Formats: sequence, C-alpha cells, structure tokens
Amino acid sequence: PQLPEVETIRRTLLPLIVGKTIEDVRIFWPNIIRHPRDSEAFAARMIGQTVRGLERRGKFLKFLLDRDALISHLRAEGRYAVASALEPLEPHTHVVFCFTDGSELRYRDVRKFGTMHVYAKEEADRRPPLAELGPEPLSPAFSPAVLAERAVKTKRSVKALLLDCTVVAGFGNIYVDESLFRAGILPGRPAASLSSKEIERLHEEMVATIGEAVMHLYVYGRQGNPCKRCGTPIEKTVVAGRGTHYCPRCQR
DNA sequence: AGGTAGACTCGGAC
DNA sequence: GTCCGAGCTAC
Ligand SMILES: [Zn+2]
Repeated sequence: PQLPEVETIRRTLLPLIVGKTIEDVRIFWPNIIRHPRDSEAFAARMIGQTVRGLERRGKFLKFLLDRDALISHLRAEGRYAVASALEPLEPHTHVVFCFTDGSELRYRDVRKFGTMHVYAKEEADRRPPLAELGPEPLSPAFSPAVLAERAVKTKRSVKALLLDCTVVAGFGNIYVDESLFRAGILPGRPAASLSSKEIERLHEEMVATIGEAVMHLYVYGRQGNPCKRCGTPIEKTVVAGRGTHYCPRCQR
C-alpha cells in the first residue's frame, strides 16, 4: 500500500476494531515481530489490552491500545482484515489478534515482508521504526525551505533524497518518479544542483501528487510508451537503487 | 562525526 | 537462478 492507501486503511479499519479487547495473539511467522524480539513476549503483552485508536505516520500504522502502541508496516502486499474466529484463515496469514467478541484482526502478507513493533505508547515515537521519520508530505512541517536545506547538504541525487524516510515520510518510488516528472526535474540530478525555483516547484508537485491521491500515471511503469505531455518515449534506468522512470524532454 | 552505501528480509514473476 | 520494493551494519 502507498501512503494514500495506508491512510484509507487507517480510516476504514479503525471503526472495525476500536473498543475491542485482545484475548489472544497468534503468531505463525515470528520474524514479522521485531519488538519485543521474542514473539512470545509480543503476544503475551498485548493480551488484555483494548484497541483505542489508529493513527498513520508515513506508511506506518500505529495501533493505539491501553498501554502499548503496535507499529505496523505492510510494505507492498501486507493486508489487514477483520473477520470471525469461526471461519478458516486466508492463506499467508502470519499474525492474528483474537478479540473477546469472537472477531479477529488478521495480518496477511504473501511476501512475509512486513514488520510489527510494540512499545509502551509514550516510547513508540522515539524508537524504531518511527524514530527519525521525516515530516508528513502534506504537512506545513514539510516546506520548500526544509526540502532546500536537505538538498544543499547532500551529494546524493534528488531521487535519493526524496526516497529518504528522514527527509519526508512515506514518499514511495512511484510518487517520487511522478512528482519529479510533474516538476520537470530529472531524477538523477544532484539534489544540491536544484535552484530555489526548482525546489519550490518540486515541493508543489510532491504535495499535489500525493494530495490528489488522497482524494493515472505519467511515467511510472510506462517505459517505452509515449509521454502524455510531449509524446517522447518514457525511459527507465536505475537511480538510487530503484527502477526509475522519466521523460528526457519534459525533465531537465 | 556521521553521511553514505551496502546487506538483509521475502516470494511471485521473468 | 536473478529482480525488486521499504526501511541495521560498516566504509
Ligand atoms: Zn515529456
């Protein structure tokens, strides 16, 4: 799920679990559990707690319980569902939170790639994986000035900068390529080479790109196809270790 | 110093 | 057998 999808998950899941009390936690793939390191401690501590809220930070879900917060990252294919304990589990179900009402919050992930961390609520923000997370891209805390400051200080490409979770929260590969296209900026450009004008324009398109989604791609995955603005074939290379898509005419 | 790159996690699709 | 996407170790 992308940031906008996580926000949608956050919004839709909350009513389905709020006020429910955990009676058991069943773990079928312990490696998903990152903190406490022992999956048996993770399960034990959550038993008896009631779900009070669900927040989002970047692509992280933060389940707020009585004492603890469960911080959950789904990566690409992780999915939550609420369903009856009487019915068979779906394939690739790795963790199940059983509620006293006979319902379950189930975490599936064919890729077994997601993570869960549990800490006392008051500690979650200063521990992994939330520690160091940059500002929400739709927040005033993410400004052209902030972006400019990170850009000047680094030798990395502008794409590498935008992919940095400490720079801005949860801006994935797709939105990075799309935003840079809309801003007219090549992804391989050194971040420090961007003019003030370019920094402003980039900030503006990041917000619009991700803002529009929280309510049709120009370049991502469209390599070999015509640019939608100028008809030039979209190209794909590797930048910052990622598949990178761009129009060599629109972007400079 | 810490910025930065690399290792590492996984399995569906070539 | 090799790729790839997000987010602790060691130069
Ligand atoms: Zn173009």
